[PDB]
Amino acid sequence: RLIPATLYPGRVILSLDFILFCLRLMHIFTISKTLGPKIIIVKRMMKDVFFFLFLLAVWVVSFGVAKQAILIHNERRVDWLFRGAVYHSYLTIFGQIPGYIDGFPEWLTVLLLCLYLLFTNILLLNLLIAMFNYTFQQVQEHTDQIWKFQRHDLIEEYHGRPAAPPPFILLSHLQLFIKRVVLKTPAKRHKQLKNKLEKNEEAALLSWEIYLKENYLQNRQFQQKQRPEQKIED
Amino acid sequence: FHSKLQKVLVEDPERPACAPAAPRLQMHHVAQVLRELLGDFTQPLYPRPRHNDRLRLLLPVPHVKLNVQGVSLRSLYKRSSGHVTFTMDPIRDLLIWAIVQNRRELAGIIWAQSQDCIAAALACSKILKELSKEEEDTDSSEEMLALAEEYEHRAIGVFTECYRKDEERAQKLLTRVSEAWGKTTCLQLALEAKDMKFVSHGGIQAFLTKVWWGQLSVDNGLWRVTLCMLAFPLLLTGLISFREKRLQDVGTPAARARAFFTAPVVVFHLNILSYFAFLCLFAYVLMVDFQPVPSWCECAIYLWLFSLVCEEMRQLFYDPDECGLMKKAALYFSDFWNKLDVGAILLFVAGLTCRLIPATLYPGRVILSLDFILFCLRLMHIFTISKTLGPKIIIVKRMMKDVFFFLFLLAVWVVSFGVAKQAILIHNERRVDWLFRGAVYHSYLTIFGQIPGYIDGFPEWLTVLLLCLYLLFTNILLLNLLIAMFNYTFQQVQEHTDQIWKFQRHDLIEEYHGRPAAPPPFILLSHLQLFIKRVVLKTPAKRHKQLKNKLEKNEEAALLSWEIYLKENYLQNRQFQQKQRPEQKIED
Amino acid sequence: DPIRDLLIWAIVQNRRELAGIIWAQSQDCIAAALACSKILKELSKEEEDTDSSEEMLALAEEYEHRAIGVFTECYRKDEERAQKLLTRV
Repeated sequence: RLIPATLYPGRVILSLDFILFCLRLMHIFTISKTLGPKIIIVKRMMKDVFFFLFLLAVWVVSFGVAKQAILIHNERRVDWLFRGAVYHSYLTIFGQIPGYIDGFPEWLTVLLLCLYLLFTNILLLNLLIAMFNYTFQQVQEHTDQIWKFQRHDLIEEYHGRPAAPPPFILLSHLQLFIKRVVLKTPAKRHKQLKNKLEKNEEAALLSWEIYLKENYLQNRQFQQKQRPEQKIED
Repeated sequence: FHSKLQKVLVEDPERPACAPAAPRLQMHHVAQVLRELLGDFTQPLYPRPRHNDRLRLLLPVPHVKLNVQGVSLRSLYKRSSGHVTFTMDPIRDLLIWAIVQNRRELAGIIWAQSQDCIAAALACSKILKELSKEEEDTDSSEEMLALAEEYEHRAIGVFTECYRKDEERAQKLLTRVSEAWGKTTCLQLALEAKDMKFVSHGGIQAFLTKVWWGQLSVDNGLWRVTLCMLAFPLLLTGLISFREKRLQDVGTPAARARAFFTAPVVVFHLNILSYFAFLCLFAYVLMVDFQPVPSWCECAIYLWLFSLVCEEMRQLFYDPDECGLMKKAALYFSDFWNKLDVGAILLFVAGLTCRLIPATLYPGRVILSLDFILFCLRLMHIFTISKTLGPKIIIVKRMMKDVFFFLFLLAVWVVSFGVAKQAILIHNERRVDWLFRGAVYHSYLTIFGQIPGYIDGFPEWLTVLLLCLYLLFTNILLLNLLIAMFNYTFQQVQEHTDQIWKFQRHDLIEEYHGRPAAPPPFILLSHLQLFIKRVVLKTPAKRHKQLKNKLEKNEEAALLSWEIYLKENYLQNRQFQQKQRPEQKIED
Repeated sequence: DPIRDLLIWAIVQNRRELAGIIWAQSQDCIAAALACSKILKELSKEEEDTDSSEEMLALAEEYEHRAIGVFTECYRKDEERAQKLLTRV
């Protein structure tokens, strides 16, 4: 953008930069039980996303070239010859098919279009259904509780954050900026757990969970004594 | 197998092959039936040669003065040979004797004194499969196979303990010298012993991830090495660390480059990406160079396949038998994948003849275009390399024929509506071989989005009804129930398809451990390297670019004591955990 | 602390039974269970190469299991007191 001769690059680069902030948002928006663990799931696909890219997209090529091979097409110009050979191929997968243009070589055109879409819409989609259901059911007893683990990070961050909105968060920025010039030490406040406990009130507790500890271990060895295989070997 | 001792008695009977009288069995008779029981390997296992020819000993053939089979090296000839005893192994020969009489308990006991305790466990299980393969017909073949499984299970356990302690010593123990059962150091035994259990267990594919990733490193993935192909000056920086660089042995650019060259990972991508560019060349010779004359680019498509069929010749003649031409060729023909590669060659020839005839340039325009699609399926056969990729192509091994079944299921069911759609509406678009277009071509295109709704449209309610009626049978039954036919098939054979891919992954590893470091552009230099070597050395015994591990007797002794200690240690622990099964504590 | 220092001494010599016994006299009984399990992972993380790293990690799991149980009983009785017990000085 600083170079006026490259305004179109400045038109496109920031547009692509828009898409990085929303994925960062899903990193931040991993907050809800219906949302969080299922983004812990996509932690398993971010690299698997790329694997299925060069799986499905490279397999797109084996038909994108073959579709225009037999039919006589003549739509071409500099860098739009690519359009009439490749762009009009993937658009046919999801609905935009120039049937009045792509149409003796008709039976083979029907055969190949029937042949190839069975390999995508059945194998690479419907068997991908199988590659997804079991992966959901296998690591769910991890992805739920490990999200219970990583949910804390946002909780400390907002337990390590002032109450000023980003419009006004510069005021909180300058609040410590004017505080470091009069207090040159990072020991002003620990906006954190910082729980103070007295010795005596902790004593009335400590006796209690030691009572609870030997109580619970008595019950724990009791339930261990309830395992019938000791009553087999006794 | 006793009946097989009778057959081998008559395989070389008294008169024709063992000219003296011979209705009584011998020990080289057992050796020559172990010849067929296991593979084409080095099988000492006995003093087979004429020093101890155990094939003709009933008529008074004289002493060593003949040495054609005369056996008097140890003592005098008294219809015997003397103390020419085991010479290799007392106890695991007893192990063969226990299992050939269907004595399972005795074999289990005498395994505890066997010297091998790993390769014996694989080899015996293979022989057990051979016994079930040949003839049992009930009541023992199932339990031969199952007891072969539990010997393989003891092989699992002995590896489990020996890999735990001194894993580097264990991985070099997987490589023995051609001494005990000759070659097949408990790895090539696992090939014909069908061990998708043993090879898919802990450190096996880890060491196989050491021969793959041959010497350099194992940690780095495919993200920063793909930058190492193109950025030639980059390897000198601290981006990736060699094992040479692990000890800072990188002081020579030639060493840093050639050790990189000889790595099977690098030989892989050099053969893959250069061939991948060859597909781009084959597309370019038809996109722009679709000309009836040999241009500067048209001539480049000639001998690339000639540069690769010599590698296929190297596969044909690397270490086969010296007699078999349609004997090892049956191994190639045993797989339909190889016939698919043959079809890839023959379609090129079919389009070559059509191109050679100028009147059939359009056939030459279409046949090679269809031949393009065979190379990419062959690529997926080769590109079965990754854990997210490999086992799921082992899955499509279940669909390649199921692909065809769902072809003539879905496509023939396409017909029951393609004809019915044009039956009622009045259509008039027709000409020679385009009448088919307006009746059939404009039918399947309507399934996936291209619908001439302004053309296909009193007969409107019926048109809505039939289009609603039929698509429920495809998009629901034949797609959504096919979802059910896929999920369970994924979940049922996954405990096979993963480990059997752990099995078949080795084939690429031997092929790139049986490949030079020259790229296919320069692989003709390596072709001529052996072409000029066969005119000065007329023998296939120059190099065995393979495992070929040499082991000294004494250093192997300091090992052998150790895994026998580990064997009785582990079997003590194994019977200990068996003693931990509470049902004995029920019946005690 | 007398006893949970003995707890460190029991686990640094790969004495699992003794550590389990002396846990019953430990003053901490919650943070000791977490901290010791972490040290056990440290021992498996650094070097064991067989026969103990798996069982160091697994026995770290059962100390974490005792941490599960002691929380289970202490959260049941006086859950507000328990939640302030999760904050020590």
